[PDB]
Amino acid sequence: QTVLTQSPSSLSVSVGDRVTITCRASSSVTYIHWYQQKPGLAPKSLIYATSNLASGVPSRFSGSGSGTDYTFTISSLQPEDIATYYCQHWSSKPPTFGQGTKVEVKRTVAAPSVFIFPPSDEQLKSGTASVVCLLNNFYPREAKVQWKVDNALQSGNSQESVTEQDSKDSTYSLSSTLTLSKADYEKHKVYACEVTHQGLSSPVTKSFNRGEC
Amino acid sequence: EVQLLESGGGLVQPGGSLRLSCATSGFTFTDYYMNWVRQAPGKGLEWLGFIGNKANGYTTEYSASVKGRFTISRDKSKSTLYLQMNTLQAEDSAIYYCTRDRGLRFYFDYWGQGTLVTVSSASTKGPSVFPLAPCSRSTSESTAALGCLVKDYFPEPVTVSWNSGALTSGVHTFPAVLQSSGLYSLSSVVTVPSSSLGTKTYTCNVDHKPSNTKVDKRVE
Repeated sequence: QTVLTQSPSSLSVSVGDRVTITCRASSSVTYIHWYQQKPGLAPKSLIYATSNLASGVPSRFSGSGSGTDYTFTISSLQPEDIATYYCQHWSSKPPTFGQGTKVEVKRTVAAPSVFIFPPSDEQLKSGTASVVCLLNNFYPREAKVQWKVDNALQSGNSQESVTEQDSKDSTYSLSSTLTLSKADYEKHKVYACEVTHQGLSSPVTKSFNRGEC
Repeated sequence: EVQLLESGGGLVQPGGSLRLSCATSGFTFTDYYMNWVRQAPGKGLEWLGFIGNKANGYTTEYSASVKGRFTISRDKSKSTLYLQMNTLQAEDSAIYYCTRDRGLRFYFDYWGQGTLVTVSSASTKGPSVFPLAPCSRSTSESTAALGCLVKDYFPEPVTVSWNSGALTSGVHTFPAVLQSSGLYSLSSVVTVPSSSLGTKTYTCNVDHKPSNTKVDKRVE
C-alpha cells in the first residue's frame, strides 16, 4: 500500500496569499489527484492527473510534481477555499489518500456578539434546565467562556461546540450549554455568561435572573 | 449533470448487516466504474472497492480491510449501485460515499453527499425541541438572537431549517456534542433585527429521520 503523506496538516493564511501543500508518496506514482472538502460537504474533484483543473475550478489553483513528490497550490487564497484538501493515487492497490490538510483564512479581529438564553418552560417541567450562551461571528476562534451562578464560577458542567469558519465573513460561532436539574436550577438566581476574547477590551458578561424572564 | 445519491445508512447493531444503495442519473450508468469510499467522523478517506462497467460483466475489487465482509453489486435496469455490509463493527461507523471513476483505476470525478452508518448497541431516541429566546427584547440593541435546542437524540444526524427554508441568512446550526448520557444535543440559532420580535413568526423545522421525528417548534 503506497502511503501518501501531506504537509503541512494545517494552514492559516491571509486572503490573497499563497498556500502550498505537499504530497509525498512512499513509492513513485504516475499521477496525483486532489480533492477539496468544504465543511458539511462531500469531497469534490479539484485537480486530476497531477496538473489538470476540473471543470469550473478557478485559476488560483494549480498542481505539479512527479514520481514521489507532489504539490498543490492556491496562489491567491480566498475564503471560499476554506476546507480540507486531499491528494490521491491509483498507481497501486489499493488507491490511498493523504491524511488531509486543513486550510483556514486569517482576517481582522472581530469581537463576538454575546447572547444568553434561559431554559424554556417546556423543558423545566421535564426536570432539567439547559442554559445556552452564544458567541456569534468572531475571529480568531480562541475564546474563553465562563459560567457563573450567583457569581460562583462553574466548571465541568457545560459543553461547547464551535462551527467551521464561514466563507461569507471568515468568522466562527460558539455555543456553550450549561445543564442543571430543575431543583438545582431553582436554588440560584443570577445566571451569567462571561466571555473573554481578543476583540474585547474587557470580558463581556451577559446574564439574567431566574424567575424574571 | 452527473448525480449520485446514497441511501440506506442508519443505526446497526455490532456484528450486524446493512445494505447501502447509490442511485445515479445524468450519465450512461454501465459505461462507468463505480466505487465506494468511507470517512470516519473527522479522520480521512478510505477506499472500499469497485465494480467495473459492462466491459467485464461486473468485475469487483475490494480493500483487504473489508474483503470477505462487504460486497459490491449493481443493477443496470435501475442505474443503482449497492454495498452489502456484513459482520459490522464499531470501526465501520462512517459516512459512506459512492463515487464515479472517470476511467479505469483513474480518479473519482463525481461524489454523492454520503449516507451515515452507525454501528452501536445503543437504541434510537427522538429529540426534544426547546426554543431559545431572550428574557426581554431590549430596545437598545438593534439585533436579537433566537434559536432551537435539539436535545437527547440518537443516532446522528438531525436536520434543521428556519421558516421552511425561507430564512437562511444569519443561521448557524452547530455541530452536535455527545452528552455524558451517550445522547447528542445541538443548537441552531439565527440573528434577526429586534424590530421584528413580536411582529413576524419564527419557527425551526427539525427532522430526525432515524426516529421518524419531525418537529416544527415556534420560538416567537
